[PDB]
Amino acid sequence: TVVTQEPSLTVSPGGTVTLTCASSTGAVTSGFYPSWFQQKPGQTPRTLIYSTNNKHSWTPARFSGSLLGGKAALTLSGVQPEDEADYYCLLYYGGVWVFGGGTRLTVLGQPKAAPSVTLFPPSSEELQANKATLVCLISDFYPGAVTVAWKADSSPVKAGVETTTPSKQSNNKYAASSYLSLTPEQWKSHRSYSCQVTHEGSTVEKTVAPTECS
Amino acid sequence: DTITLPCRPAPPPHCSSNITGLILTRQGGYSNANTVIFRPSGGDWRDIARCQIAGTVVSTQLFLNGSLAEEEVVIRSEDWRDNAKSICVQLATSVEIACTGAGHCAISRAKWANTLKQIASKLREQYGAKTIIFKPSSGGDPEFVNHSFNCGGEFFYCASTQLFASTWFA
Amino acid sequence: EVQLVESGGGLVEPGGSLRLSCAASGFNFSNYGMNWVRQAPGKGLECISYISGSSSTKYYADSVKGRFTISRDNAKNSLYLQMNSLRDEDTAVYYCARDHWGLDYWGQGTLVTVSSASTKGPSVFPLAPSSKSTSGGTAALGCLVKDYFPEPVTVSWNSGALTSGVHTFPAVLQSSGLYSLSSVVTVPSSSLGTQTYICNVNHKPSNTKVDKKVEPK
Ligand SMILES: *[C@@H]1O[C@H](CO)[C@@H](O[C@@H]2O[C@H](CO)[C@@H](O)[C@H](O)[C@H]2NC(C)=O)[C@H](O)[C@H]1NC(C)=O
Ligand SMILES: *[C@@H]1O[C@H](CO)[C@@H](O)[C@H](O)[C@H]1NC(C)=O
Ligand SMILES: *[C@@H]1O[C@H](CO)[C@@H](O)[C@H](O)[C@H]1NC(C)=O
Repeated sequence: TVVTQEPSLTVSPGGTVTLTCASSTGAVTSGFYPSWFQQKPGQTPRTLIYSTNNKHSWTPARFSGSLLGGKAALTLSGVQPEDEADYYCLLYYGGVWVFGGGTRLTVLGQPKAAPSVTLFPPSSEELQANKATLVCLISDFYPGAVTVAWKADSSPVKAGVETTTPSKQSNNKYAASSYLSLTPEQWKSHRSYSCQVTHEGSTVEKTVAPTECS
Repeated sequence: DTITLPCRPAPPPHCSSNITGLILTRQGGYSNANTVIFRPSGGDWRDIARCQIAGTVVSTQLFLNGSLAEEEVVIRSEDWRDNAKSICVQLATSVEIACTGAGHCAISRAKWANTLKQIASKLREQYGAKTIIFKPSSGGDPEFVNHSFNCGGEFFYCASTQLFASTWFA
Repeated sequence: EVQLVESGGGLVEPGGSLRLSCAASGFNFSNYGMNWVRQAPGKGLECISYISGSSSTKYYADSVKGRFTISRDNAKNSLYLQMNSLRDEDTAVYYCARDHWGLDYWGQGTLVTVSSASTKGPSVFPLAPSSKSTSGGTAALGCLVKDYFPEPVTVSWNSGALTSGVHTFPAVLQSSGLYSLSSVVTVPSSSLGTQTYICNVNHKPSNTKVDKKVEPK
């Protein structure tokens, strides 16, 4: 028994999108008590629609459940940018709840934004523990595709670099983190370390130095 | 002349609905000579779900806006001889329950009495008795001791005690 | 208010056992069925198990049949999931959901990591605000949570009172197999010497609470 949803759908702000939920066991009726959950990144799934079309008090007015052609249908009319999330469909099979595959809904209307970078040098406590780590944090950029290059003094560094894959923040924009692992000796053994974040052809660089105390 | 079900909070006028059925539970006794007592079922939402006539409206005791029967009122149960098995009663002619917004909804006493008579006739044919006594809900949480329903995203609770308090003979 | 709070979880070695608990408040716990629904990292939701109000009816997913056992104590408002014979496929965030015309109220979820690795508490080092991160009267200061396992850590500021500016970044899976993240916040640089900023890190899988203060310079 498989509960099928569209894998992904894309809609502009202010537009209207309809997600469909089909059951392998016949056609979806009111007795399947369909529910629709909204899961923003890393959040607990949140019931928007239950029993075909009932709404909770926290359900936005623009969401509406329905039934078309033996499929459950969640209609989002007048899409807002924060409606971008994963929408899971839940069907009832005589006491057996069965979730759907989910639908990634992308609100295709996010303005491109340049990344905000902040580079922190290794702290006193880490250096005293015979470890060093430079932390280059990137936030508030869209689309979520950046590349990070590290510089010792002014020459590129390739060993000891660990970068995240960007993750959407609470403002629809992406954020990432890059760590440069060093020994405190080679941290002070160079005059400066630089982080270069390239996003949509534009690069923002930040730099710190060991002698820059306080 | 109408039955007045007091509701909390006050259901807005757009929540007026159509009783298309209900769910009952027979009171324990099997053969109490000839009088069988039924009460509005105050069990679990999965009982209402297993009835499979309630429709898309979330409702307890009474099915609102659900599916009506073809020719006449039809009663069903997983096992008639078992009291824990609920009684899904599907009406043939819906009974309009109108809500004014003043903290209570109303039902035509003549129409509700005819519906209760038909239900009692079918229950008498089934359980093979004569006297049918509809008594109120025997306790429980506010959602199942009262007739509850979700309308406009708000959950309303109505005391359905005046609907289930009557005797019907043969 | 309906509240569902999961406990248990954390790191379990493959083949081992664990017991998730879910404490309920705000409703007559005995009057509602319960569901365990898990979510593998980066995957969809799966409804694992259901127990009736009287614990008379228990449904289990095929993937967890014979291994998981759902239970409940109504006098204690507690729901239980006894997970045995855990595999790498059981690593997931496990949610506790009430059965009321659907799954209306969920728990916060508890992460269960099935790995032969070992539990390891974080090392917190403050990222102090200097003349490097002061742009237009705004000082950016944070704390690094390095080398910890398993996920996750919760990082607040000023006992959970700073709210604004706090952006906690996701962790990296370092070459060592240990995680590490950073948590920063931009505040008015005119408050560095008059406001103390206590970065409160909490790693529940290792029971490591640490309130490290971030001082300027
Ligand atoms: C909360 O649930 C409990 C279940 O333990 C209810 O207790 C009832 O207590 C009466 C006392 O005479 C028993 O006869 C019932 O069998 C119990 N169970 C029921 C009604 O399901 C208690 O009434 C419930 N209360 C509320 C307000 O929901
Ligand atoms: C109920 O059914 C009646 C017919 O009996 C119909 O006119 C009406 O639209 C339905 N409406 C409500 C609000 O219950
Ligand atoms: C029942 O259906 C009628 C339409 O016939 C509608 O006006 C009314 O609001 C419905 N009641 C519900 C959904 O509770």
